[PDB]
Amino acid sequence: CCERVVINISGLRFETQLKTLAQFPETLLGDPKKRMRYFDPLRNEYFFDRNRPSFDAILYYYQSGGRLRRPVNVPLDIFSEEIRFYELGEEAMEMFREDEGY
Amino acid sequence: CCERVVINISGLRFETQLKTLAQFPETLLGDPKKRMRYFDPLRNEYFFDRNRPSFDAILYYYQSGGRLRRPVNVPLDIFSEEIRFYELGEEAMEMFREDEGY
Amino acid sequence: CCERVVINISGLRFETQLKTLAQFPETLLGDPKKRMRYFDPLRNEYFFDRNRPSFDAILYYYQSGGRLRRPVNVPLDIFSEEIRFYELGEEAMEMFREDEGY
Amino acid sequence: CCERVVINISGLRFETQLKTLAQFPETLLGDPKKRMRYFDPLRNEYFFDRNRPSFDAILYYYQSGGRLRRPVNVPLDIFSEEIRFYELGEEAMEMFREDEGY
Amino acid sequence: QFYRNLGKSGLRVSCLGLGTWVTFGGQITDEMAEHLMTLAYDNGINLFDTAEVYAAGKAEVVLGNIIKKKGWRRSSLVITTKIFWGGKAETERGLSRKHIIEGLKASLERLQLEYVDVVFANRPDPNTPMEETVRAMTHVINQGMAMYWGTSRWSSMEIMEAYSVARQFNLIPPICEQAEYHMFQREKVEVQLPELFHKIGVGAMTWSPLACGIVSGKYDSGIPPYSRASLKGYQWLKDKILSEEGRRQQAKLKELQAIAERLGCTLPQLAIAWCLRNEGVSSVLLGASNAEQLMENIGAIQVLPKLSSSIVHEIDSILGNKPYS
Amino acid sequence: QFYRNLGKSGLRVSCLGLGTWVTFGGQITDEMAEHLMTLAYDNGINLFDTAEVYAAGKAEVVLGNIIKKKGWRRSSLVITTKIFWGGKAETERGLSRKHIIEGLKASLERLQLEYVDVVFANRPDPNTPMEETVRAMTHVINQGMAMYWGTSRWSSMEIMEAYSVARQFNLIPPICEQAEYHMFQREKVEVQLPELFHKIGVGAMTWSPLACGIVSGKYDSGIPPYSRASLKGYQWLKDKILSEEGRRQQAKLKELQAIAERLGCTLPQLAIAWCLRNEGVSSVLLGASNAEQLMENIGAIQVLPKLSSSIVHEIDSILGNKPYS
Amino acid sequence: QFYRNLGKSGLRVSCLGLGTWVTFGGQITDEMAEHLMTLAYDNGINLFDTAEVYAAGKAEVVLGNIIKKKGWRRSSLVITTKIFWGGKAETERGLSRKHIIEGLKASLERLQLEYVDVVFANRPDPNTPMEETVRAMTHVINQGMAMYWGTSRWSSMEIMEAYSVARQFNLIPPICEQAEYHMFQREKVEVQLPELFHKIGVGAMTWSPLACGIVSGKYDSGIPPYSRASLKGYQWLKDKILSEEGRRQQAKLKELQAIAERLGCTLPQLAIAWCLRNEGVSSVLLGASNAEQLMENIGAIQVLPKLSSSIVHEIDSILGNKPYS
Amino acid sequence: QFYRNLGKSGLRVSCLGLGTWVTFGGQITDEMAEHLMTLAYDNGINLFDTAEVYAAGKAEVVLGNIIKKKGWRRSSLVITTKIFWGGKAETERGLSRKHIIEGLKASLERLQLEYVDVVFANRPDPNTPMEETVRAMTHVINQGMAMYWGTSRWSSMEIMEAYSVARQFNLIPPICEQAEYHMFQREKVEVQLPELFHKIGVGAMTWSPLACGIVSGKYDSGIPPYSRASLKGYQWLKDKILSEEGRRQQAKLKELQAIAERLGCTLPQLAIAWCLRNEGVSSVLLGASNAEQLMENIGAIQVLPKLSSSIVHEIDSILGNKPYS
Ligand SMILES: NC(=O)c1ccc[n+]([C@@H]2O[C@H](COP(=O)([O-])OP(=O)(O)OC[C@H]3O[C@@H](n4cnc5c(N)ncnc54)[C@H](OP(=O)(O)O)[C@@H]3O)[C@@H](O)[C@H]2O)c1
Ligand SMILES: NC(=O)c1ccc[n+]([C@@H]2O[C@H](COP(=O)([O-])OP(=O)(O)OC[C@H]3O[C@@H](n4cnc5c(N)ncnc54)[C@H](OP(=O)(O)O)[C@@H]3O)[C@@H](O)[C@H]2O)c1
Ligand SMILES: NC(=O)c1ccc[n+]([C@@H]2O[C@H](COP(=O)([O-])OP(=O)(O)OC[C@H]3O[C@@H](n4cnc5c(N)ncnc54)[C@H](OP(=O)(O)O)[C@@H]3O)[C@@H](O)[C@H]2O)c1
Ligand SMILES: NC(=O)c1ccc[n+]([C@@H]2O[C@H](COP(=O)([O-])OP(=O)(O)OC[C@H]3O[C@@H](n4cnc5c(N)ncnc54)[C@H](OP(=O)(O)O)[C@@H]3O)[C@@H](O)[C@H]2O)c1
Repeated sequence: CCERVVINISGLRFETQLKTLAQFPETLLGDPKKRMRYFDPLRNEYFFDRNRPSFDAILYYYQSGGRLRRPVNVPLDIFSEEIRFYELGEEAMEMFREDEGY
Repeated sequence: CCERVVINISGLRFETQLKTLAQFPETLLGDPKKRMRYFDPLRNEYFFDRNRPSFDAILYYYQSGGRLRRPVNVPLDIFSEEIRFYELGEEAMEMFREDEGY
Repeated sequence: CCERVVINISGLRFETQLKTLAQFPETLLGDPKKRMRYFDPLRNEYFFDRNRPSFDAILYYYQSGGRLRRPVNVPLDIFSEEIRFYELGEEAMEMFREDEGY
Repeated sequence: CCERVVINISGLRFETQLKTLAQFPETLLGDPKKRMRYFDPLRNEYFFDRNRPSFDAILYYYQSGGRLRRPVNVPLDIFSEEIRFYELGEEAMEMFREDEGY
Repeated sequence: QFYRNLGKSGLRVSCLGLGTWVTFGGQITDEMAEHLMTLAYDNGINLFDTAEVYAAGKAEVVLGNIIKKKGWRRSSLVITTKIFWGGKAETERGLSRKHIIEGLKASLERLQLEYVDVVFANRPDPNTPMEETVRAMTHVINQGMAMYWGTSRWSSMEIMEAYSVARQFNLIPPICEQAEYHMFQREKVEVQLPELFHKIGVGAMTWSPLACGIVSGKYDSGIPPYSRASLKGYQWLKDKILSEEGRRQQAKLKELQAIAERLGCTLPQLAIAWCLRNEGVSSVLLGASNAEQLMENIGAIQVLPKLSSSIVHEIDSILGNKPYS
Repeated sequence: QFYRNLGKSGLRVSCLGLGTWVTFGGQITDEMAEHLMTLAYDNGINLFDTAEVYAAGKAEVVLGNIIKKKGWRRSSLVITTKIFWGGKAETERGLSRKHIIEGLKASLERLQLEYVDVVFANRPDPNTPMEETVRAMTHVINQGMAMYWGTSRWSSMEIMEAYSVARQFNLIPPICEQAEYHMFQREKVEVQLPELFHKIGVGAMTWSPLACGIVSGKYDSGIPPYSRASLKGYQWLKDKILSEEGRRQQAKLKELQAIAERLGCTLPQLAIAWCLRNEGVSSVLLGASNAEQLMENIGAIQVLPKLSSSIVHEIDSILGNKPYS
Repeated sequence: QFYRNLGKSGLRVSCLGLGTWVTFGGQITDEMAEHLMTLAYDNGINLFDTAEVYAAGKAEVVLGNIIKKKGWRRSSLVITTKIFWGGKAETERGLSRKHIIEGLKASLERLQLEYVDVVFANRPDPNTPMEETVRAMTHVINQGMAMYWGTSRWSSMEIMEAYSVARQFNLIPPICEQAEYHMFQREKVEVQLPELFHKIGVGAMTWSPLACGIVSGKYDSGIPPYSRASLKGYQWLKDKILSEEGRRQQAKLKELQAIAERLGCTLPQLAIAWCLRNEGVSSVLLGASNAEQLMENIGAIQVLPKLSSSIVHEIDSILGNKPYS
Repeated sequence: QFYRNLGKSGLRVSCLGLGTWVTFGGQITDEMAEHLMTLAYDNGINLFDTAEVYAAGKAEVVLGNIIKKKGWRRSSLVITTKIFWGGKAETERGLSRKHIIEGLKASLERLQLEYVDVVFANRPDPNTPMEETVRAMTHVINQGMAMYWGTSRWSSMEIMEAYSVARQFNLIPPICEQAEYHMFQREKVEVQLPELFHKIGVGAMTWSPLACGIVSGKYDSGIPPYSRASLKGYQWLKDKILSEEGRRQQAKLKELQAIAERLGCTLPQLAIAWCLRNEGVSSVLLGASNAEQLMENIGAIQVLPKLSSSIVHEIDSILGNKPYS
């Protein structure tokens, strides 16, 4: 709820409440056992050495509640390998490709 | 005037003077009673767990004095639900749609 | 030279060496008497409550040595009112409009 | 291995693991003797007073393992002078121009 | 509940405090000063406010000898002090780093204490940066000379500036605010202070609930002998009562005699329980010159359940000075 | 190995600790208290836990006279204390900055020590910000009154809140956690605590391994004389044993008599080595009223190699209370 | 106004200060040193500058015995010291952490003080990082050995470097700057210093307003006996006066005799009120060897209303050395 | 330049230091220990390295009585200590916050010093976080027990980890590094340490330049009596000399006799000036058991201009162990 989780994507910091990420319990950011290995205890943050412009669409997936879409500057090969890492499911991947038309 | 207000939009920090936000007293960022519930006392900032690229056009609405326009990477369904949150009025919404053509 | 100057554009921080800004002594960022009124002594930085995406093209004007160009997401009315503030001259404004075609 | 290298590109932070940059030992960010002259010891970071949007494509070259591509807002004259600085080779430059079509 | 927090802080103070302004070290004797604190400490008051400017430092000496004589635990008391005026020299005034460290070290030798709890900046200093004040207040807390710090008579922009510097430099923000609040002074504690409390967590410790004795109603027949208006050097209080704005206030206090008669209370008990009627005011600093006045004013806690919403509406029609936000 | 780290910290404590609750300064004499610590310190125990609330502060006095007289190096001991209740005054309770600094300075004069190692917040304080607690705990560490600090009985959300304030303000995070862990209290140390240990590095120093003497099995024939349930002011323990939920637990302990007979051990030695069977629990605070009990409970270290996986599966079928994640 | 702030800081100093260089502990006796400070302190001067290098540390001893003998309040004085030279050993020079902490502690035992107000770095140290100097200056302020710190003879780039380390590491920036400023040395305080004052808030405390006695005009007929140029080890001042660049300066001082005759003043009073004519200079460190010189130089405050814009234009045509920005 | 900085720090140390390992408090008497330090301090050596593990703490006692007897200024000396081992207890080892604060406070009572210049972590601690070590080393510097801190035998990843914690938490980074460097141990100081010097500013204070006396050449005819290899408990040095890898080294030292004969020097003077031939090594810790050895080894500064580039090329062909980057 009130607790805010700082997620650091290669030096870019995103801060969101814990009850936003816990809306989707089977993803990598929703399951605390999965994201436990990315925690930086000296900085109190989750560090992902991953693609930087992909994560704003991954973050707004949790905030809007399931409305993800590809950013305009991120290609389809890069962004589809980010949905598989962040584990947004076999279900929200099919809604992604139909919007895409693939 | 001199006082600067730090507004944190999901980890992205925007700093502006207080006399910029107080130019428009009926919005969410202009009325101190409305934005009181978003204040983070420990960090001395206003935290909004909202859309990140929408707020640069919302911030430049206050700086330019009423000239808002949609960013090129933010769709019309996302950005119109941000003008309703930040409470920019029924008056600056109609000037937005005419530029838009809606 | 070695000294670095932190310029804060509405919460976005740009750090550059002092011998980069001092390459152009008649602009607002090159003349120390002009930029004296924007200095924040408690944070050791220059704070400009101005447009945010315009300044990356203004910063790379000093780094490249005179090669400025408009960013793709910043319109011509917004970006031309930033060249007049940062005082890049009557000479580098004419090289801007010819590239533009104005 | 777990050590993280913070790279500062004109005020924009780009934290990365050391075993990511050490994947390519002949570049400027892979050879510790080459990047030694850019280290800021008071801040524990590498400071480059260079172009800002070019480096996200340079950073994702090391993370993906050799897949670089030009960002959409960075022109071909600006971005090609960044590959020569970061010393990504005569070999990954030829793979860049063929994708480009040059 | 009689004990309440001071702001958002963990410091539990009583809802009535005792102040050493004028009466201690000045007006009344050392033996009566020993008797008033024993009467206050046995009624549950733990808040004892003094300053270095009071009686040229003699008010802290009287307070200091009572805690040693009575053998009170320092843990059970909340001793607060105020630091702005140290003496005649130019370096002995203000909120500079030199005077906050010297003036508090000088007050801790008159009080004979190892620490005070809340040190107050007694008024704002325009000739000092706010960084220097907040660093010097943080310094005397980390040295252990004080636990908390607060501000007295600082506008809410100066309190919000002080708070901002403490978050910038990882210093200690103030917890408290002393503001004048009685029936004839309502603008700061009802408008400005409430906003601060919900935002950053600063409470109010309001002083002079009877307006130096005016709202007690004793001055309706002129100036009685042996009251504060007849003391030496207090012509500003006699000019305040006898002026035409001060003669009008006594015409309102006779209208408040009827409301205090409808309750069981008196007019000093009404004027104190009116100050405690909100959750924003964290304490009230009394003033008492004898044992009948202090026993009367501690009886104002019983009047606080008697104030309904309707009596608060009735008093504000008599006062006619309710502030607008 | 008998010595193990406390959390991720460098503080090496023994796997069995001795507590001064009830016995020291209360139940047993000063001469038996001198004999139990010499028996514990000669068996390798360096962890000696006390509090200021125990015996109205008399338990720290007994511990304090034992370390002075024996002449035990302070370097070889790990002395821990707990600070929540100081006395009757309203300012003498809680985790405010006033009470953490005063209550630890008051405990260091009864213990006659220059510093304790770990100061514990004995319970959480809802009337205090977490910034004020973490700044006051950092203050007494930087003054040198304590080396480490921990929390007792805090929800893992309160521990994670106190951790995030220490990283925000560059303060010192807690290293430890005291939680009740025996065969009849498993929810916090097996579910909540393990998550904290791998994330931020907080270990558990579990207290009451025999549930105030219940799991020793002595209460199966009623209430024996001169045990803790028959002491004055401990009716809450007699109501716990004689109730129908407490009579059911004694029916489980007779089933544990057969498992303790299959090993060489007894039932107190089984109930302690069961608490040390995981890597998350960093220590166990014993309680002992005489020299036969303490010699028995230190014999539970050698029973810890005897516990296989199968006996752990066998006890949990008898207990029937294994928590689910 | 006679008292003015030191930079932007809250430290209120007088516009004339007294320095212990040469005269104290060296040239003049201890009894005359007691008489000059009583004459200065009774005229409102609170600024008394010394150093550890002066008279091999004997100048701080003389100053130290006067404050104890006169019984002056430490609160009313502003004592400043300089710490760059300690002795013959290699570890006794520089601005290292060893010498700042070690050096200041040695000066506080000769001055017999608990603290000085402003400790100055007497010259820059190329063999030390600026982090080590700013951390060591912050250390002696947080220990309470000093209130403020400043720098002497530092290039405005070195002052701006020391400022940017203090904001980086949350340390304490310097408040002051001692720079030589008389009629024949104008480049730093009129060009470099003003920029610093409006940017970061560093004031100037200028020393040698009479250029070691040259601008007093006493050296026009050669070298008078019992002046500073005839003292032992001051051949550098005799070589400065008698050289052809120094003989030209005396030809300008005869032209300044006519301007000092048009006013009521003398030439030392003119040369001091010329240094105070701007708002950037926060103080002027006098030097006086007897009571007639000090009474003369404190009479330069009266000449400061007499300087109009036109006399400032007239002197600068005689001097012919106005710097260009 | 006899005096050189220690890393980038402002601490000026001499190029030769005196160590108290084995000799002081062990091998040689207290009267010879007084004579060696007077011979060293009169030749300009200010660096005197000791540890708490040496002679079970008796080596610091001997050093402590010499500084009090000779009346040396503490300002002129650089005293360094090492804190890894304190005794037999489990809490008396490691780099925990408990042992760094206790072990340095225990060493300052044997040395009879107020403070020490550099405190050295004598070896790395795998059972302690680096945050706890850097916070405890920062703590004893801010309390004034030490000025600087360094590390001993820490790999360059552990030094770079300790540096990145100090910038993260605004702590104090180490300035120094003690690494073994002689003709038969070259890998750390020529490859790993030079990289760290130019990056973060850590210098090397190399110990054992003669490899516990091997490179002096005295062991070529077996084991001479009254040397270190024949002392009690030093069988590891006799096993090192008499082994087949240690017999091969003596065959190289006879080839170095010809190079030491071409210069005026001896083989101990050659083996020390070879260690000072680079700018990375900031000091060399000697060892001396009598006054002829120490007078011989201080004569190695004169041999340092005699080493050209060609003799450095000639020795490395004899040694045959030059590391590759
Ligand atoms: N700037 C600041 O922070 C500040 C400034 C002023 C005061 N304070 C604090 O507030 C306290 C003073 O409040 P105050 O004394 O000024 O106003 P009160 O309203 O606190 O004044 C009480 C005085 O008025 C008279 N009085 C009180 N109760 C009475 C009763 N029931 N019947 C008849 N007379 C009564 C008393 O006798 P007399 O009429 O004979 O005197 C008494 O001396 C001080 O102790 C001080 O610590 C703070
Ligand atoms: N909030 C907190 O942090 C907290 C709260 C409570 C305790 N603690 C710590 O934990 C310690 C107490 O643990 P505890 O004493 O409550 O439970 P135990 O389970 O530690 O209780 C031991 C007590 O039960 C009886 N007993 C122990 N071993 C026995 C044996 N082998 N045979 C027969 N009887 C035996 C003893 O004699 P009797 O039956 O005659 O008494 C003894 O007094 C204290 O020292 C305290 O420091 C911490
Ligand atoms: N690096 C630094 O920070 C630094 C360096 C130097 C000085 N200072 C400070 O500045 C102070 C010294 O200033 P200063 O003494 O060098 O130059 P002044 O210009 O301050 O020198 C005054 C000296 O010149 C002569 N003099 C002064 N007034 C006179 C008058 N009205 N008539 C005739 N002779 C007069 C005096 O007698 P005599 O001619 O007989 O001597 C006196 O000893 C020191 O106290 C020191 O604290 C600081
Ligand atoms: N971990 C650490 O940080 C660490 C570890 C060890 C030492 N250290 C420091 O380094 C110092 C020790 O260096 P070291 O003593 O081990 O190696 P050296 O190379 O410093 O050893 C000198 C010893 O070898 C012999 N020797 C020296 N010069 C000689 C000469 N000219 N001719 C003949 N023999 C000579 C001496 O007599 P003998 O042969 O009769 O003994 C002497 O006792 C200690 O004082 C200690 O403080 C630090």
